[PDB]
Amino acid sequence: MEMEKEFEQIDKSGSWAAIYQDIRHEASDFPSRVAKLPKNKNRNRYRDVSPFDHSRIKLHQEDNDYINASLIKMEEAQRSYILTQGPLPNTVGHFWEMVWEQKSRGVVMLNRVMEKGSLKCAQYWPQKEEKEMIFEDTNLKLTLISEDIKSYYTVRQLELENLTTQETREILHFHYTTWPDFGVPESPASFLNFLFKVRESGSLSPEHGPVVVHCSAGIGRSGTFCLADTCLLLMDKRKDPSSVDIKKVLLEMRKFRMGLIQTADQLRFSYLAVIEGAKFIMGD
Ligand SMILES: CNCc1cccc(Cl)c1
Repeated sequence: MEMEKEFEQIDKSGSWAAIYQDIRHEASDFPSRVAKLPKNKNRNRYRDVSPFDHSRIKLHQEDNDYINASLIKMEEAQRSYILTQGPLPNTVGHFWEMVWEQKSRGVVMLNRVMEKGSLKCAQYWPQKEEKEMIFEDTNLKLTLISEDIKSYYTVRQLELENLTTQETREILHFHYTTWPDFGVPESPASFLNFLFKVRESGSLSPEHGPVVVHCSAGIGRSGTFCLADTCLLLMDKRKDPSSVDIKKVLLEMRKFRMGLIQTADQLRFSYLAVIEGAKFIMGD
């Protein structure tokens, strides 16, 4: 089945929870053996969210190459994303090592450091220009260059220096600051506005390494972001736009990381974003 009509039928039939459990049922299950090794226990924020072996990002070090991060490769859309958990106090150096080694231009952050009174990720970037961070385990320096605070999001320019070679690179930090503690946003307008800013910047384009996107577990809000981007890119591209099926795109993505889209509300929000997003692109 075009979608808006379909979205409207599910609504009157109120079957979002049913659609969603169907997706949960047919999703892929691939092994995650490296994530479960005892030497990695302190590298996983949540016991139940792990990268598959086959698609995990490997750090370039002999000691321990493990980070909780996955490469989602969308062959037809010609997009790659890295989806990862929010960094832990002991994996902040691993996080920036990955950014460096994978040649990423942008980091997308969809949570606040504290939510519902509890820490959701480490404070992994510097908050003042004159107070840089140094990650001694991986030999990296990170400096705040500028900050651009808007109503719904903040964009930061950062400088990442490899101390081993003194190469530097500009990294862009795209921080969506207004996702509610519970539920999903009422309208997708601000989230779409945020997504297009990230596109404009060049951070999603094939001349750079894959964008790194995270929330607390890296599957819920993060899944919403790459699902809405890939569906819109497929709808702009094909001969017949009505042949983009958001459930099939989601199942394809779930071959590369488990659990993408954590609730039926996130599933519904995701439809609204694509519909309204496809509405904007065509003027109507
Ligand atoms: C050239 N493609 C225009 C179009 C149609 C339907 C949806 C989108 Cl996003 C874009």
